[PDB]
Amino acid sequence: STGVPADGGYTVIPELNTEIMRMLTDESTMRRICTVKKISSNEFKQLVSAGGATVNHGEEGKTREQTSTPQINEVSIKLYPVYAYPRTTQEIVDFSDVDILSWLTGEIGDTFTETEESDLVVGDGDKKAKGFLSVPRAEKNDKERDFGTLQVIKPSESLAWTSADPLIDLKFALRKKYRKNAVWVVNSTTAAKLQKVKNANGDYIWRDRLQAGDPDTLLGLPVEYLEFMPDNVIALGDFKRGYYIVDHETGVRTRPDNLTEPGFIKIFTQKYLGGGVVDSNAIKILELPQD
Amino acid sequence: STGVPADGGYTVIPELNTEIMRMLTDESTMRRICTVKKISSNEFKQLVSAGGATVNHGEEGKTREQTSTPQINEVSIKLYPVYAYPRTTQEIVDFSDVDILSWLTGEIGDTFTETEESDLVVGDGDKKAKGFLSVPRAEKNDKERDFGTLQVIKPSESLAWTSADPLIDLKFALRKKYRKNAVWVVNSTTAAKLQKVKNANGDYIWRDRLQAGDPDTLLGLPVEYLEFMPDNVIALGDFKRGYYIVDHETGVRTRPDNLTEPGFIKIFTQKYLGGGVVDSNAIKILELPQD
Amino acid sequence: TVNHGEEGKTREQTSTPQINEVSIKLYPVYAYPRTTQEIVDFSDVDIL
Amino acid sequence: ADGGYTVIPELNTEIMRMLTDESTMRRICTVKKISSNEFKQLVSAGGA
Repeated sequence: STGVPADGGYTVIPELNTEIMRMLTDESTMRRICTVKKISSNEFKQLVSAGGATVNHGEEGKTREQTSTPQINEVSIKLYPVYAYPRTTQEIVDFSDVDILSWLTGEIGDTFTETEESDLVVGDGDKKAKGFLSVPRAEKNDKERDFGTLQVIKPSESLAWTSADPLIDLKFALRKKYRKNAVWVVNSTTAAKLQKVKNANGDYIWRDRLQAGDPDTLLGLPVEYLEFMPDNVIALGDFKRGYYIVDHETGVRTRPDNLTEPGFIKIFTQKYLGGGVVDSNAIKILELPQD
Repeated sequence: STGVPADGGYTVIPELNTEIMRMLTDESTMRRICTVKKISSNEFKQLVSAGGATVNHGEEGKTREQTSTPQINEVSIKLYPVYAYPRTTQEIVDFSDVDILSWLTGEIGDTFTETEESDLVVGDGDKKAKGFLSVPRAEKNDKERDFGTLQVIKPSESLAWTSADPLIDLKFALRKKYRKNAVWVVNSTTAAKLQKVKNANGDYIWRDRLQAGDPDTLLGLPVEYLEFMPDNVIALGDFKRGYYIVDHETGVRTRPDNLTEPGFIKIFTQKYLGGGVVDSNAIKILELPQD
Repeated sequence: TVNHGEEGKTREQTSTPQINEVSIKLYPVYAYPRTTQEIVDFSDVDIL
Repeated sequence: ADGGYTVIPELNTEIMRMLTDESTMRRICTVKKISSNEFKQLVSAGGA
């Protein structure tokens, strides 16, 4: 029996699945909702015209006066090296059936996706991608607010977690231009807190109004959750326009660096991540008081 | 008339439908929601990387420090013989129009599906598949909780059967990684109790919000019910990743064993069932107090 | 049923599943309307 | 933990069998291939 090792138990080898299960794998929602511009430079300058172009509605037989020429703004999204430098022993890389080189590159790529969802959201911008939350916020409309700052809605705790008013405010803070292809961005804990909001009567506001085949939505817009957001913080926008993820044209470049310290192979797999707010009017932030 | 046996009543034979109706037949929801890995071994080792890979967000002109190499975990899913050994009389197997060999193999296959839904859920693991419920549970988040243990949510009886808070907690305990292809797992009695939850006002929380063509869902995710769950226990996860059903490469192997005791044919039809939690972060358990 | 046998244990007898009989008997459901031959002949809408 | 489970031990399929002692007796002694249970060799016991 297999229970006794000596009685034919050593013969039975455990069939190790050669494909290691990468627990932390996820399709990068940042790279899907936001545009990806492969570039070859340290800094990427997208030109974002603020506006100001006007018409005077001229009459038949009136001198056509000068109209104001529209303005342009600079968004200087600088790329920075996001890297991981694990020093695997050459022993494992040789003594293996599950391919440690490919497995570790996959793990570090998943780590890159995680740190993209971290830097492109919360990332302060200190030699890394400046997340839209780290971008300074201003509670003003698109006409009054300065460019490069996001409209933030900050209601009181009363109507914050009791009613849909903050989220409706967040939805219609966006213009139709962005609401056509907008998407919600909520933390999982903040999402749970949102689904639990109950008015003075007691009924839920967001009454799980979905079908089986429906993707998770909120006020008629899809919700791509980002796990690295701070608690009780929400975002919403046309992140295709709203945010630029500037990857370098080389992308992930995994030199194994086997000669630096023999007996060890050190996968470097550095990538150049950049991120920035583009069309600051295309993303809206909603801060909610902590319960 | 047919009423009197002698007056042409013996001529009328009852047309026995040669296809026996197997009452207990059901498409195995376990084998569909969970992955099936046909294997040739006593033990199946899937490698489940816990994580821990990090990046330091290096600057331009800074020495690139060492990052922590990610970890791997072992899930030792051992296969065990699940069998049934019915001793049919050779008399019936010969004296029959409905094929008793095929009918009995179908009945024992349905029994195997039932005992899969039992072992892969509640099964303690004593020389059988260890169900995800029998796997030890811990009320902690994915970061703090030990691997190989499932996040269990245990609210008080007040908000358990009055509000959707436990189920929303269960939904967003999963990460987006799993919520993309997640599925609910509820007992039929527990499902009925869930559909009956009514807040302090009296209105139902889950207001049968479905269409005719919609599969039964809950918080925007499908619900594949398992009948062998304990009362007032719920599960939810990406069971493709969350649970591994390790069948042996031979599968069901039905030797009829006609020589062991003549006058009797003893279908053995043993299979090697194994089951285990894989990505303990991909399944979430919700315990609710008994009413 | 299954006994969930171990490695190195005698495989005990499991209970053979049962069968039930549902004797669905057919019976004559009929209607015997006596239409006049007059209408069946004198008609444009086909009475038959 | 960190890549040690990765290392499967390469177990050899063909098990080496203990080398037995060359079947000495049936080389030495005379071997008979009978179709019965008994072989009965009549021998001269002397006494003449």
